[PDB]
Amino acid sequence: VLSPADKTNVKAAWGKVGAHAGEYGAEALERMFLSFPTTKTYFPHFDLSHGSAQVKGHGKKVADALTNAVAHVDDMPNALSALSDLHAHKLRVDPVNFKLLSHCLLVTLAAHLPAEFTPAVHASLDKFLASVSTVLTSKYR
Amino acid sequence: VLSPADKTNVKAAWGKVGAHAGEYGAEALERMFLSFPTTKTYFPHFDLSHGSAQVKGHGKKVADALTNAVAHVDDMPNALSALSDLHAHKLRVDPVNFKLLSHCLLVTLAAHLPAEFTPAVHASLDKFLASVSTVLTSKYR
Amino acid sequence: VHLTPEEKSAVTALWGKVNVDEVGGEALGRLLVVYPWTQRFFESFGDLSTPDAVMGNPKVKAHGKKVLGAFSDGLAHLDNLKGTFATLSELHCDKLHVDPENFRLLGNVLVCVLAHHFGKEFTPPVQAAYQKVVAGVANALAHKYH
Amino acid sequence: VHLTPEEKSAVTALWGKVNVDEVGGEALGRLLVVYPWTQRFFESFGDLSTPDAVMGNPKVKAHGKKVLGAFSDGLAHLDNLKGTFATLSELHCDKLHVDPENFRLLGNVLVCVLAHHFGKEFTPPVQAAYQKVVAGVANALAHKYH
Ligand code: HNI
Ligand code: HNI
Ligand code: HNI
Ligand code: HNI
Repeated sequence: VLSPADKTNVKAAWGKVGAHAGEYGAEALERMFLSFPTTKTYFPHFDLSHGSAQVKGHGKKVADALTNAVAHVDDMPNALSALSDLHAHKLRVDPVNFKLLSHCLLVTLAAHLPAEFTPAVHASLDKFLASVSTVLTSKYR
Repeated sequence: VLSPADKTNVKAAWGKVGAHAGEYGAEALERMFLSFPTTKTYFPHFDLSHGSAQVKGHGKKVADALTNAVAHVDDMPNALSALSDLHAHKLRVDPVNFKLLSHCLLVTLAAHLPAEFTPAVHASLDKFLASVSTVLTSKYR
Repeated sequence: VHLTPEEKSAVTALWGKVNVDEVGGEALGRLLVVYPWTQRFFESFGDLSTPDAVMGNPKVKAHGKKVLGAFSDGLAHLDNLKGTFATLSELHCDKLHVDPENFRLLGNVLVCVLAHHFGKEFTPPVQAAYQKVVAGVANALAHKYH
Repeated sequence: VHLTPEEKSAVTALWGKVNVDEVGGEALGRLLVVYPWTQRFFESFGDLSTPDAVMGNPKVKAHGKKVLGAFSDGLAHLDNLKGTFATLSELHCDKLHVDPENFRLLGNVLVCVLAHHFGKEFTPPVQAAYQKVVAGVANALAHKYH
């Protein structure tokens, strides 16, 4: 469960991220594709070339979904309902990959937030991303 | 989430286990220790070899907890509240191991329930054991 | 990752009693029922809407034969699973785009199917040997991903 | 894993700039903070009541330094990680009873710490090389478990 302290940590951290969110989303995807090449099996239809505009576009979509999740951290299952439907019924990414992307988002945030990425915020961010992942896989079966 | 059919399936299958619950719990634990030796790291004080009184005793406890969960299948977070406290604050078994025991419980049930372990019931039991596992790790952080 | 000579003998002994075509269809079917997101690779196979629709699906059954046929052939090469499955690894990555996690899921379902079929004969030590095998096969199939 | 010559070079180059003492203390500390159930192995380390107490704990810092020191030595055996960590593998299994999943958790925390310290210098390709390393080390430490 996201504690009141978690929610404040997440809101503050993502607030600092601001309009860099889309960029950081794309960076996290690139880190994921390089570090965990099996995740590319979900994007055979993508252009995965360096600096791919298609990957950048997708990074913005992922980031915008996270921004919305932060804004509705008290009620994420409802806020992410349509997206959860799409993941369960169409995308059907195996649940193990959400941990890989979450890790790469954490690494991205760490690399861009030298001051804000405290151990406590690190912990809260990890819980938040795990919670989002849980919602997105909640309707799988 | 467990569907109406899931709950019907779980109640029927676990009911058919009946008086064998403790026996099957111990067998599942043995299967886990043999198949996944890393799980033995949590029982350094146990005799873990076949015919172990400690494993038989622990199997009974695990099975009885599952029986309680089945009886309170729509309120497992509260029915298992004390147990999830113990896991989060004392036992602190890494979450990955719950999938290993769950798998071995399925194998045990499959080996003992030829008629009952249909594909649909297999699916429901897997969901049920994953739900119990989620409850038991829900207070970890 | 490797099995004792006692375990190798146990694997071979049990497998001699296995109808590979049948168990293949059963294992692939149960994969798609128990973990239904795995249906994402089989849109062309038709009706997958119910457990019976999956298990009795002729294309599921046919593919199960093929998959477990390759699995069966690999049991003759337990000392070199990575070599044995190298070209199938490359194919599942480059052409089929199958997340290797699916190989792990299938392995676990296969173990459940073996337990269901053999009952008490599928002893805890026999299971342990087969867990070594399915982990080895899944790791081998994952090995050439890039 | 198998590292390419290009990645072996990148790993060794970044590590030449690492303060193993600080990074070790930071890595072990954040493990205990982010995944607090891992505190189960360190009751004898005293005060682990709060994040600051964990991070500032002398025994946590000292142990982190020792652990990362062995990690550092392992980087001289990148093509034989299993060989060099064989002794410590057996130790963590039989004497310390540490679930190897913890090695993977520490590896990911270590990557986060490196990213936090090096910033943009911790590029996606550099991260990918270090993911191979921490996976290789975790697997090597797990390899002799029984
Ligand atoms: C490794 C695979 C993978 C993971 C872990 C993942 C995890 C996540 C997470 C986790 C925090 C979020 C917030 C998220 C958000 C999104 N994903 Ni993800 N997605 C993944 C692979 C995809 C794919 C593939 C698509 C379809 C993209 C396309 O354009 O075809 C996708 C599509 C989307 C969309 C677009 C929906 C739409 O167009 O209506 C959003 C938003 N996502 N994905
Ligand atoms: C791999 C490790 C592991 C797993 C996966 C696991 C998963 C589960 C599951 C999953 C379905 C259930 C229902 C369950 C139930 C129980 N466990 Ni588990 N436990 C595990 C390791 C333990 C250990 C260790 C103990 C302490 C036993 C002892 O006697 O010291 C324990 C104790 C218990 C007890 C006894 C509580 C008490 O004494 O008050 C119950 C009940 N459990 N455990
Ligand atoms: C859930 C997805 C999935 C899993 C778990 C899986 C697991 C396995 C395993 C594991 C033991 C083995 C040995 C195996 C072997 C094979 N698979 Ni897999 N495959 C999977 C998805 C496929 C798909 C998809 C195809 C192509 C099917 C088609 O439409 O022709 C395939 C095709 C094959 C073929 C035929 C190759 C060709 O067409 O040239 C073989 C042989 N395989 N598959
Ligand atoms: C979460 C727990 C945990 C993790 C992740 C971990 C990960 C690692 C890694 C990962 C790269 C390495 C290289 C490593 C190396 C070592 N560990 Ni770890 N160990 C862990 C739990 C321990 C414990 C517990 C001890 C003994 C404590 C003590 O008394 O010093 C230990 C002791 C050691 C020692 C000292 C051996 C001796 O005294 O002879 C070394 C060296 N290790 N540990």
